[PDB]
Amino acid sequence: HHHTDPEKVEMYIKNLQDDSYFVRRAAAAALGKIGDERAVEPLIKALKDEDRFVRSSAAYALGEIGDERAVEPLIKALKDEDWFVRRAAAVALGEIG
Amino acid sequence: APTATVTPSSGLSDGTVVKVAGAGLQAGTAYWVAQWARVDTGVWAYNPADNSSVTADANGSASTSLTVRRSFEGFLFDGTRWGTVDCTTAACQVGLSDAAGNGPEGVAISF
Repeated sequence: HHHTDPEKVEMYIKNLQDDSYFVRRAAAAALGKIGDERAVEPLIKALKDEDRFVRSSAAYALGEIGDERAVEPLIKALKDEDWFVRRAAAVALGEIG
Repeated sequence: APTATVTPSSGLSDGTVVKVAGAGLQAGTAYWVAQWARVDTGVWAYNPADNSSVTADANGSASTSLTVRRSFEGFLFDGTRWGTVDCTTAACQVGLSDAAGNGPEGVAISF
């Protein structure tokens, strides 16, 4: 629950689709910080990103948000090929219950 | 030997727009321009809010503007929330980095 400019949230949401994994990862981290529920569905799509640090960052953000919608996608990410992504998912699930 | 410039680099305020310049970079390569800080031994946190990807020209140079923060909520490589970074005490710099890891040495910024 943070009073954030909605135009800023839309921007970080568009950034999850950028060419630079750096931009996508940054956007995912920033969305968790903001803690808005509108970022839930676009962040769920990012849990399937080609970059291991984007997927984990999106998983940390989703846990920070605390939305139940992310439960099914986070359980899927718990079976992710990458160790950091699996650790992120485990933590995010614990930040919900 | 790629280099980096930050104009201005000293006496900054929270919200100051700085000119981030890279020279001697690899042509056509993307570089993430971000405010970083060494918050602990081997720990680097980035400001996820103000950052841009600039692509180097044929001459190996790139230029962008950056909004610097005195205080920011810091993140690690994997999207882990570190916590609040205060640049009055923490060693804050601006960095240009390619997908590899390379690029110039970060330019120290003081408030």
